[PDB]
Formats: sequence, C-alpha cells, structure tokens
Amino acid sequence: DRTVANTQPSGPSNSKEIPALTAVETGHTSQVDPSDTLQTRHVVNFHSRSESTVENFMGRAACVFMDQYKLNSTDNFAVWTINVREMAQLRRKCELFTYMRFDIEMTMVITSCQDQGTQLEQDMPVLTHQIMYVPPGGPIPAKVDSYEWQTSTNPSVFWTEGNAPARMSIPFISVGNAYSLFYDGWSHFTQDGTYGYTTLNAMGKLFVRHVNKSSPHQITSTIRVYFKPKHIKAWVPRPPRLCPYINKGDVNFVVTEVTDARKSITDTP
Amino acid sequence: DRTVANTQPSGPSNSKEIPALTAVETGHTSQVDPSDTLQTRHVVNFHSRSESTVENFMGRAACVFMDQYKLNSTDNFAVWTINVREMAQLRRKCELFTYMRFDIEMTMVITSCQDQGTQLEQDMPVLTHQIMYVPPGGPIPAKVDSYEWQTSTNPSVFWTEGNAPARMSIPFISVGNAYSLFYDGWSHFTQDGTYGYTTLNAMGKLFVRHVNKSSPHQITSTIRVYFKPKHIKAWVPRPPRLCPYINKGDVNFVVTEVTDARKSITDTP
Amino acid sequence: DRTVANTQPSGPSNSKEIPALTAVETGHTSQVDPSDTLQTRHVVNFHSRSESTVENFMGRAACVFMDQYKLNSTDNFAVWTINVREMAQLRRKCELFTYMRFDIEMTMVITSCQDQGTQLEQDMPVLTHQIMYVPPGGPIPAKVDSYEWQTSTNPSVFWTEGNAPARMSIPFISVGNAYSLFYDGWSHFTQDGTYGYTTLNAMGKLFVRHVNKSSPHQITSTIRVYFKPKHIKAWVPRPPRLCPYINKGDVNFVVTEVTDARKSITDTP
Amino acid sequence: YTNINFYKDAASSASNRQELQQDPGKFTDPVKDLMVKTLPAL
Amino acid sequence: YTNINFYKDAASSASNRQELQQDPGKFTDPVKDLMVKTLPAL
Amino acid sequence: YTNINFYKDAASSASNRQELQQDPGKFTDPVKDLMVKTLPAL
Amino acid sequence: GVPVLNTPGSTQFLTSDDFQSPSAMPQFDETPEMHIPGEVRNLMEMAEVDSVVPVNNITGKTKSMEAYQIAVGTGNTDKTKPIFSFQMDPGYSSVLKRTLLGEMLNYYAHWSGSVKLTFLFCGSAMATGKLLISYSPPGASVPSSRKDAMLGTHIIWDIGLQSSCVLCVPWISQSHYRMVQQDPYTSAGYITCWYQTNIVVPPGAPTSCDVLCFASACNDFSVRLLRDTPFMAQPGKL
Amino acid sequence: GVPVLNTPGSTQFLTSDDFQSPSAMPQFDETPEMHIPGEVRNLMEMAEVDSVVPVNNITG
Amino acid sequence: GVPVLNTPGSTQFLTSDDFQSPSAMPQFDETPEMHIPGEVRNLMEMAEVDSVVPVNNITG
Amino acid sequence: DRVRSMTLGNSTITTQESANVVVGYGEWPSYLSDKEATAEDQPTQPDVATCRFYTLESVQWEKSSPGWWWKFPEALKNMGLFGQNMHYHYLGRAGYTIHVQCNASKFHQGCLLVVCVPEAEMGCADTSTTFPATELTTEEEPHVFTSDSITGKKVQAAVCNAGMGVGVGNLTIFPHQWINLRTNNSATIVMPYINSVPMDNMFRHYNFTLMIIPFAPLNFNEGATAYVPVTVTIAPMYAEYNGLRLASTQ
Ligand SMILES: CCCCCCCCCCCCCCCC(=O)O
Ligand SMILES: CCCCCCCCCCCCCCCC(=O)O
Ligand SMILES: CCCCCCCCCCCCCCCC(=O)O
Repeated sequence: DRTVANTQPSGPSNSKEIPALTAVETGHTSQVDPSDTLQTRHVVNFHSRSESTVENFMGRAACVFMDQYKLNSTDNFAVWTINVREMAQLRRKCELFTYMRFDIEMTMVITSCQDQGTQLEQDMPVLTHQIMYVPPGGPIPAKVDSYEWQTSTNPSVFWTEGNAPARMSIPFISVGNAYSLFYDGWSHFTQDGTYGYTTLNAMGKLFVRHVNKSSPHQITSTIRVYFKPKHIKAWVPRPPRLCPYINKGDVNFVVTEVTDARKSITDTP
Repeated sequence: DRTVANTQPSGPSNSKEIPALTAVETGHTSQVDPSDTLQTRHVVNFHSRSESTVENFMGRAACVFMDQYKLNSTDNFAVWTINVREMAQLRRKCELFTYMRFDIEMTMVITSCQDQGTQLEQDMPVLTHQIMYVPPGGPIPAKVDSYEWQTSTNPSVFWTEGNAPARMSIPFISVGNAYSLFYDGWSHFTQDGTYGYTTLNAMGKLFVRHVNKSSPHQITSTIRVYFKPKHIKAWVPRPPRLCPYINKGDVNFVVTEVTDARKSITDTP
Repeated sequence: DRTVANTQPSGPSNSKEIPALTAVETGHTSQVDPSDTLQTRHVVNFHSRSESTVENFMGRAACVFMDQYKLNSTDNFAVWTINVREMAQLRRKCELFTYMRFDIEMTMVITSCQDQGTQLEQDMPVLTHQIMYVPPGGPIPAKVDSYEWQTSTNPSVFWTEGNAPARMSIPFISVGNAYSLFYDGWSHFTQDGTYGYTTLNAMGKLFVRHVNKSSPHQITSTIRVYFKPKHIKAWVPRPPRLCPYINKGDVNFVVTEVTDARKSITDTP
Repeated sequence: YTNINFYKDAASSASNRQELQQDPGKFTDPVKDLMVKTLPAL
Repeated sequence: YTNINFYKDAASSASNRQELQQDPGKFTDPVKDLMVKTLPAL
Repeated sequence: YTNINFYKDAASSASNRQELQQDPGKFTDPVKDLMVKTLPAL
Repeated sequence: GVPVLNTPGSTQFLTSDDFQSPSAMPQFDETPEMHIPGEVRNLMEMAEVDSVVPVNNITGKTKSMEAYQIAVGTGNTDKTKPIFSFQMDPGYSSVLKRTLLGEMLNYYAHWSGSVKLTFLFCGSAMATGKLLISYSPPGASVPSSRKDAMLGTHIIWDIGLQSSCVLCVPWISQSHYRMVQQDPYTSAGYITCWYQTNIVVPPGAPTSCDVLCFASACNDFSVRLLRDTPFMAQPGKL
Repeated sequence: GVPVLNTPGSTQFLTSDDFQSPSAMPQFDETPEMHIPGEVRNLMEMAEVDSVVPVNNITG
Repeated sequence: GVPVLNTPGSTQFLTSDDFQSPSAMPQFDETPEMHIPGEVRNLMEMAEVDSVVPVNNITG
Repeated sequence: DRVRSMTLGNSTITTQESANVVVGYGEWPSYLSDKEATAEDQPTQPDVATCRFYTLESVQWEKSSPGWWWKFPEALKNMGLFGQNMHYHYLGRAGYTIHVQCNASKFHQGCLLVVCVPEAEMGCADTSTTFPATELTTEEEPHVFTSDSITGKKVQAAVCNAGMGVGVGNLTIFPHQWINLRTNNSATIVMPYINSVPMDNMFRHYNFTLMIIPFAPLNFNEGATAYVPVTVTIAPMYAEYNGLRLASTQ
C-alpha cells in the first residue's frame, strides 16, 4: 500500500523549456505537474489509493433477483434465469468493462408473511425451503411434487427459517476465457437470429419451493439474492452509460442530454 | 500500571524554607505535599489510577437514538441523522474535550409488540429487519419498496429476531484531523448562515425497515442504538456544563445557580 | 492432594509414659492416636480431604433473590438491594466465618407465563429483558420509561428468551480488606443509630424490566438469581447458628433446645 | 487445556478446586509452652 | 489468523483487498515514439 | 489469548484498557520560568 | 466438525465488555495524525488544577459574583466568632460539591488521597494581618472557639508579599477508601478560620477586603468505582 | 468459517461447573490484602477442636 | 466439548465483510487464463484520461 | 524577577512589576512542517511587517463593571499589514502573545482574571432563535457582560454562566493569570495555534476569546484617582498565509 507522489520545491525560471505547451492530436495525455508551472513548497503526501481498486470497488453485495412463491398451480415455485442484467444498480457498475473474470459469493434472504383473509386462526410449525440450481440442459421441474426435485447430482440448499442466511461460493464457469458483457454479433452464421449478449449467456436456471406440503391458510414468501464478486480481473474500460435502461435483453435507449442546462456561458451560481 | 507516590518521613524543622507560601497570580498550581507542612510517617501506597483513564472512562455503551416503525405511509421506516447531541447522558461526557478521535462500536436492540385492537387472532412467522447507512450525498429512500433498498454499495445488516444483538465497528471517518465538538464560526464566508457545530457535522443518515411485506394485524417495533468509543484520544479539556440542555442543535441555556443555598457562612450540617 | 496419615504397628507396653492422661484446663486439644492406647497393625490410608476445603465447600450455586414483574404502575419493574441475608440456605453457610474475601459469579433464570383471564387469544413475538446494576449513590429509576435506563456508564445485560441463562463475574468491591458479616457496633459515633451489620453493607441496587412496550393481554415474569463464590479466603471460624432466623436485618432469635430429648441417661435405641 | 485463560481480567477465571493446604495447629495447639504427649501435662 | 484456509477449494477464500498495483501508462501514453515534457511535442 | 487478532482491519480490535501514562505538568506548571517550592515565588 | 459446548452467558449484550467485531468499512484509509497541543490522558490531571470555591453560598448570592468573596473586616466587634465553617467532605458538601474536583468526583463512588486549599488576599497593599485556619478530624463536635481549633491541624498565615498560603489535609481515615455519598461510617472533618490578630490599615485606605479560596487534589488522589453523575437529568425529548 | 458440531449438554446451567465468564467490571483495582489472624483453609480443622457433648439429654 | 461463548453480532449479514464460505462445486477445473490487452487495476487510471467538457451547456 | 522586557518587530514592551509569563500548554508557537502540511503552494511569510505589537482601545474599570470580552483574530483586522494580508489570503496561520496592563496605587484594591478560552461558543438569550453576527464581534469596542438575566436576540451575558453554560469559577482550567493591584499590574499570556485543521479561514472562524472578569470589586476612598484604564496589547507571531486571490470586502 504505497502513497501518492510528493510535491517538489520550485522557483522562478526563465528558459526555453515549455512543459505547458503540447499537442493533443497525438492522442497522449499531458503529464504536467503543478510544480512545473508554479512555485510550490515541499509536502509529503501519505494519501493512498486503496479503495479505488477494482476488487474493493466490486466487493459489496447487490440485489439481483426478487420473486414470490405461495403455499396453500404454478405459483408454488419460482423460476429464474441467472443473469446480471435485471437490476440497474449492479448493471451500471459491471458495464464499465468489456471482459471480466470473477467468482461470486451468493447469499439469499427469505421472509414469509400470512395473507389477509376473513379467517386467520391457524397454528403452523417452522417452515423450510429448498433451492436447486439446474445445470444447462438439465430437466426442469413442472410441478412442486415432480421427480426432478430429488437432487441426485444437482446442488441444493435447505434453510430452516430463523437461522442465519445461507451462503455459497461459485467458481469461474464460463466456456470462454472471460465473461463477455458486450457481444457485437449474431447467433447464426448467416447473420440472423438474436443480436446482443443473450447468445453468449448460457447460465442455468434456479428453482425455489416450499418443503412443507400444505397449510390451513395461504402463506406467501419472498426470496432476495445478493451477489459479491471476488478474485476479480477486468479488461477494456468503457464509458459509463448515460441513458436509463429500457429492457433487460438489449441495450436499446432513448435520446438524452449530456449535461444539465445553464443560463449562459458566463453564469456562475 | 504504576502506583501513586509514597509518603516520606518528616520531622520538626525551623528554617528559612517556605514551601507553604506561594503566589497564585503566576498561574501555577502549588505542588505542596502533606509531608512539607506536617510530621508524617512512611507508608507505601499501592493505589493505582487505572479507571481514571480516558479510554476506560469512555469505554461503556450509551443510548444515542430511539424510534418506532410499524408494519400493517411514511410510518413504516425511520430516518436518523447520525449525531451525538440527542441524549444528555452521553452529551455531557463528550463535551469535556474540544477535539477527540475515536472509533465507535455500534450495536442495536430491536423489540416488537402487537398493538391493542378489537381483533387479535393472528399467526405470524419470525420477523426480519434491515438497517442501511446512506453515505453523505447518497440517494435517500422515499418508500418501503423503493429502489434504494438494494444496497449495491452501501452497507447493510439483516438481523432475524431471537438471535444475539448485531454489532459493527466504524473507523475514523472525519474529513479533518479530529472531531470538533465545539465550533465558533459561521458556515458562510460573509459571516452568515448557521452558527454552531452543525456546519462541521456531515455524517450520513440511517434507515430501518421491515423485510416482511404485510401482517394481518398491525405490529410495531422499536430500535435502540448504543455507541462505545474505543482507541480514543482527547485534547483541550473543558469545564463541565452546569445548565441543563434545551435544544440539540445549539448550546442555548438558561441562567442557573452555581451551588445549593446554605443558611449562613458558618453553618455546618 | 496428599493423603491422611497412616497407622503404625504397636505392641504391649508397660512404662511411665502416659499419653492418655492430660489436662483440659490448658485449652489444648489432645493429639492422642489410636496406636498410642491399643495394639494396631499397619495400614496405608489413601483417603484425601479434597472436598472439605473452603473453596470446594462454597463452590456451588445458591438462590439469593426472587421477585415478579408484569407486562400489560410500579409493578412493571423490580428493585433489589444486594444482600446475602435473605435466603436461609446460603446465610447459614456464610455465617461460619467472621471475615471473607470472594468473587461472585452471578447467573439469572427468567421465565414468563400468561395470566388466567376470560379472553386469552393473543399472538406475541419473543420477549427481551434488561438488568441494570446501579452503583451506590447513582440515580434510581422511578418509571419503566424513565431516563435512567440508558446505561451510559452503568452495566447492563440484555437476554432474549430461549437462549442460555446469562452469567457475569464481579470482583472484590468492598471498601475494607474483607467482608465483615458480623459487626458489633453502632453507625453513629454517639452510640446511636442502627446496630448490626446493615451499616457496613453499602452494596448497590438492581433493576429488572421488560424491553417490550405492551402486550394485548397481561403477562408476568419471574427472575431468580444464583451466586457462586470463587477465589475465596476465610478467617475466624464461628459456631453454627442453632435457632431459625426471624428477620433479615438483625440476628434476633428465640430460645431453642440444644439437642433432642431422650428417655433416660442409659437409653440406647 | 485447563491452564489457558481467554480473558484478561483475573476475576474471569475458574475456581481453584485442586488446592490442599492445612494448618490445624492454630486452634488445636494455641498454648505458648510446648506440651509433650508422653510427658505429663502438668 | 487472516492467512489460514479452512477449505480445500480456491474459490472458498476471502477477497484480495490489500493489493495495490497500477499502470496508467497503457492509456495515458499509448504513443509509439517517446515524448519529453520539456521538449516540444512536434 | 488476549493478543491474537482474528480480523485484518485495525478498527476491529479490542480497546486499550491497560495503558497508564500521565503528564500533569502541562496544566499545573505552564510557567516559562522554573519555580522552586522551597524558594520564594517572587 | 470440532465438538463445542455452549456455556451459560452466551447471546447476551453487556455494556462493559471488550470483544472483536467485524468492520463495516473494510480497508478504509484514515487521515494522517497531527500534533494538537494539550492532550489529556487521565482524568485526575483536571482534578489537580485549582478552581475557585463558592464559600459564601448564602441565599441571594448563588446567582452572582459574591458567592466567591469571603469578606473580612477591621473592628473590635465579633472578634471571637468564626469567619467561615464548612464540611471537609468533597462529595456532597455544597461549598465544594460543584468545583472541578467535585464534578469529577461525582462520576465515581469511591475516593482517596489528600486535598490542598490555598487562600488569596484581595486587599490593599498597605493592609496587614494574621489568620488561623484549622482542620478538625472527625469524632467530635464542630469547634466553637479558637482554643478548640488550635488543638488540630492548623497553620498561621501572615499576610504579605507572597499573598497566599496553602493548607493540606493529611488523609486521616480508618479505611483505605471513603464513599462519595454521605454515609455515617466514613466521614471527614470540618474546616474553620479564626482571627489570630485584627487587620490594621493606615488612614485613607479601604476598611474591608476580600479573600478567595482555591481547592485542588494532591498527587496521591485516586478513585476506583465508576458511576453516573447525579447533576444531569432529561425530562423530555430535546 | 471453522466447522463445529454441537454436542449434547449445551445451553444448560449446572450448579457444580467451572467455566470462564466475562467480567462485568473491567480493569478494577482491588484493595491491598492484609494479614488477618486465624485463616481456616479446610473444614476438618474445625471438626478436630473439642466441644462439650450434651449427654444428659433427658426431658426438662 | 470445547467451551465457547457467542458474542454480539452473530447470525447477521453485512454487505461489506470477507468470510470464507463452502464451495457449491467441489474440485472444478477452470479454463486456462489468456493474456487480454488492456487490463485495468485501479479506477483512478480512467480518471487520468482526458475527456471533452460540455462548457456551452446553454439551453438548446 | 519582577522586571521583564519583550521585543518584537519595531515595538518593545517594558514592565517593572509582573509574574513569569505563561506559555499555553507548554508549547512555543512555531512554523508548520512539511509532513504535517496539506497545501501545495509556496507560503508567504512576512516577519517584521505582520508580527508586531498592536495596542487596542482601552476601557475604564468602574466599581460596577461586570467584565468584557474580545473575539480574535477578527478584532486584529484593518490594523497594519496583518489585516491587509487577511483580505487577500484565503488561509492563514498565526500565534499570539497577549499583554494586559492595569495600574493602581497602594491604596486601591481589586482583582482581575485574564483567561483565553479556545473555541468558546456563545448561546442566545432567546433559546428559540439566533442572534446576528454583530453581537459576537464589533472589532472596535469591547462587549460588556451583565449582572442579571437579559432577553432578546443577544448572547446571555450573565457573569454567572459567562455565556457558555458553565461555571464562572471553573474557567481556570484554561491558561490564565491574575492581576492583583497589591502585587502586580501586568499579565502576559503566550498562546500557540490550536485548531483541528492545519489552516483555516480567519474571517469566518473565531479561534479564541479573551475574557476579563473582576472577581474582586474595585474600591477606594475619597481623594484617589477614580479613572483606572485597562489596555490590551496583542502581537501576532509566526504568521503564515497560503492562497492568493482578489481582496474580500468585509
Ligand atoms: C442454490 C445452491 C446452488 C447454487 C449454484 C450457484 C448458482 C449458479 C450461478 C452461476 C453463475 C454465476 C456468475 C454468472 C454471472 C454472469 O452471468 O455474468
Ligand atoms: C448498519 C450497518 C452500517 C452502519 C455504518 C456505521 C454507522 C455510521 C456512523 C458513522 C459515524 C460514527 C461517529 C460519529 C460521531 C460524531 O458524529 O461525532
Ligand atoms: C446485571 C449486570 C450487572 C451486574 C453487576 C454485578 C452485581 C453486583 C453485586 C456486587 C456485590 C457482590 C458481592 C456482595 C456480597 C455481600 O454483600 O457480602
């Protein structure tokens, strides 16, 4: 954890050196320091760029999915395709780089609440929930009591309510050498199909359900999933997205404004 | 942990030394010991000033905030500006020094109770709570289901009822080199604005809410926050505040009495 | 952990030695052994006086206080002056010595039960309790919502029901060099005031309350406190108390009998 | 184990339950002059 | 502590939050020919 | 125990409750010129 | 799967405990420290500093500047009566309860050590006189004459160029510590002043002068038990 | 995340146990010890002392 | 049966914490790394790059 | 030891009856070091022009005078080149030496307390509103305390609380000296720079306040001089300034 560069003393100067003058058509950013154009003293800077790192910047949980399932047809379980383009808060942060490698540390929060009805007298034991990740190409359950729920090979987590939230770690599971957030191509070789990053996204599905069979009165539950990237590497920085997002699947946008309007060119508030 | 100074034997003396006589206009406090003016024996003192240290004095939790939020408009969540001038018990202790550096160890206690109504028949699962600290300048939620609640970057704590109280540690997060409890200045450079310590206090806000969506009948909860300073350093000791506090924002006071009235100058109770 | 003394072989003897004869007016207890007056064999004794030590004798919890507080005026909290003269079981054991130094290890057991009423339909969350020890001279709360409950400096313990009983350790907190169980003196220097050990007992008070504000129907709770002395030292052994206790404050008693009546002097049952 | 302290304070320690020291001479024999069992007391 | 791994898998490890390495020359100075600040650019 | 840190951060540490350092000379004796107790003040 | 057994006292919050806790902000960089003059480290340093004592706490003077003024006079009347008298007990005596030493003493329940009191004569430079100040150990009634006050710890002050004299109470107590609150078992004595000689002034000088007192602790003062101050109360939300 | 397994007998209060517990008062300084004559250490020392026996326990 | 005492702050989820967690996929083999040009490591490198400033932000 | 002589710049102060000078907290003022610096520029450091004694207006100590207070460093503006540099400079650092003079004959009695309170905050008489900035600082005359409770949009100038909500007799914790007419006639206090930040704007921040409160009332007989003046002289030391721009009209 090194510190930033210190300032060096300067004095009056009259010579043929021109640090200030430069050319911006070359594509190079000037390296002029404040000491080069002014008379400065000597100060020791101990400030460190420790929280500006990519690992620390990405090192914080963010919500990625939210859905509701009920206990009393298809409303008893929830299905989610694992994608990171559903919440704007994390989508904007992860669209500043073209390619990225990272390992997620997923966690879930599950809450339940009784539904408002005319008759509410009931006594129920504790509730249990099951979460199953179906690998790509695997069978997908069609019912709460379907045969796919017995996870002979697929992973599963059982969490009784009242305990600490569950947590799991997933490694790099991409076919390629990195995660391509932006893909400028078509799925088919005849330049047809679906244009966008959806083609490269082949992540599997997630299933949540209630282990308990039935309740005298309806009960509803909500699950929230949070992701934290770790051991992260980034490439090809990209400019931030100006326009608000419209659809998860594509990058379609509407015309917006670069900056907020001011009264005049020489208007200081 | 050293002990206090021992007493040295003394005897009768008649000489030109005058330890008792001194001048108080110089601004110096006399260093006379009991042996200097009386005949004393030799005693070994093992008493230690171990609990008079600033770190031990400040090392004890104190209540700083209390509010209520309900589960059934704006009553579903609570908003608090982080300040230490709301409880008299801790305010008096922390106003004995002008500048201080410390690291807090915050903890919270959350309790819930059903409200008295005509109909009270209900069965509810365990409850969960979320606490979010919004950094200064960050967006502030306006609804229970607002989009700010997904903490992509802000910290958050989830605590299911029935477990141990949550605890967190916060480092020195002041722009300056210390916390200025008393500030004798104005916010603006034209000697206008707000006079007091409110200008330098730029700490962020805190938000608490219920994770569960709804309940058949209304339920209310109360949160209490306790602070413990550690790794503390103090400067410029100040006299204790005599008059009781009136308002949190300023130091306005009413005229009071220095000491309790006695019957006469030579009245011994 | 050494063993008791072994027995040494003896034989017939006729001489001027008189181990049996002694004088009891001197105040000395005879040290005669069974081998001195009889013919005995040689036996090796491995018995050890390991549980007769003062530390092991005092090393067991005993009940010291019991009270009830309710949740629905002054019945919502309990006040106890810390004394060890309220339960006969521990009072008799601790009155066998005049002075004692020890460190207590207090623990509490809290139970709650609903009160019998015409209407009993209610659903309540878990309950929480707070215990506060007020140092001598400190302010005493007068209400459940009084300002003294925020323990800026006083210790406090919060225990949610369903978990393990709370436990704390307290060091030697006596002004003198030991705890004087029996004090033969008067409080005032004019031989007036209160005669007994109450003058030297200056221990602080204890406060227990319910953290939850209210319940639809009344609920009552009971707290029991147990003390275990450790690192104990004792002085001046005293004879056991024959007569049953009458009042906690003093040692007043009624005339009793030394032993149970027998039919005659030569009556063997 | 049994000799490791996880708390800095001295009162936060286990009881000393393996100590055996005795001195009955304080009460049984408080006389100033020594008395021999074989020899007559007076 | 802080350097002990209780799990065999490498993904089951804490994040690397104490690494500081920088290389701004990739973007600030992409020119093939070296440019001196004191000397004229062209 | 009592000297082992299980957390990398420095703020995630116990309070320093066994430090005793004093300097009353700052306030009791702020005079520039030295004053002797035996000798007269003025 | 290490086998562990929970012990009583778990899942509780005690105010006076030191335990490690996870940090909310990881790898935060604090601002560099700077040397700020006047760093206090112990709370007994503030107690040692001298403070003015409101001796004249009679009615009508507790909200003015006359509480700190001990009036002295030059006359033949009432020369056998005490100038002032008060209780030595620092914890609860109204005279010295609210001083700097007293304020720090009210955050604690036990105290020990010695206390020193100095007196400044605020009068004309031409005035001269003598005074007698005595400390009577507890165990007897308050002295009512100078003959009773001359049998204890006393010092004779000659007013002059020095203009100040120091009286020290040499910690006469049966036990090692006393109690800040009023208890009959542990109590201090009484402080009294008397006229050794009358005050003489030349013609053309003010007749009456004033005396001020300062109280501070010695180097052997200590406090052990920790409590809350009784001088602060909050009736409602601020 | 050290894996631990709870054993039967947890979360119970037994009177005759020796376990470390957190201290309510941290860094408290006790009064210095003093030599008080007559220190008992074992309860068999009191038993050895001679006592008068009420042999004539007849009525009255 | 090692005796342990729970501390306040247990059974909570904090966003900004680093703790080890069990892996869902044991002994998974990742694809070999490849050198991709343009690796950013700190977010101040992007700040140093020059960008055009919309000075004339007047209406229209 | 009574005599003392102080020379700074082109001004000199001589005293024949005084006590040893009191250095604030035992640290002599000095210049900022490189390691503790935060600014990036060459500070201007005038030595003789902006570091010299400046004699303020004098006041009369009457028998019923309750006291006076001054709020530096704004009171030192518009005097010499010290105030002029303040207008043109955003940041500054300085240290001060305060000398208070009050003389009387041997037939006069009275006592004065001179104390410098750092970061002293004054509360309003009306707790529900605030006072204008004119009440705290006027820069020409001393503001006077009062012996009774007052009302309005003004500071509570009661001598009992001194306007800070604390006991008047407990102000001795801060560096202080006493002026007893029988013994001494001059008090000198040296104060170092005390602030949380290394440098701060002088106009909007009041570093310290000088308060003089008569504990012993002035008394004298007929025929003695009834006009006793009190004069305060302050000299900046180690003045340093960073940041140059157009002058601020205030
Ligand atoms: C519920 C237990 C089993 C859970 C299995 C782990 C969840 C599968 C997610 C794997 C993909 C994670 C990273 C993908 C991000 C992306 O698509 O860019
Ligand atoms: C709830 C989890 C996140 C909590 C984040 C920590 C709370 C923020 C408080 C920071 C300021 C603490 C010290 C400020 C005291 C002061 O203002 O003098
Ligand atoms: C509830 C948390 C705080 C509890 C503080 C400890 C309780 C105070 C008891 C101290 C006295 C113990 C020993 C006294 C026995 C005696 O009086 O002889």
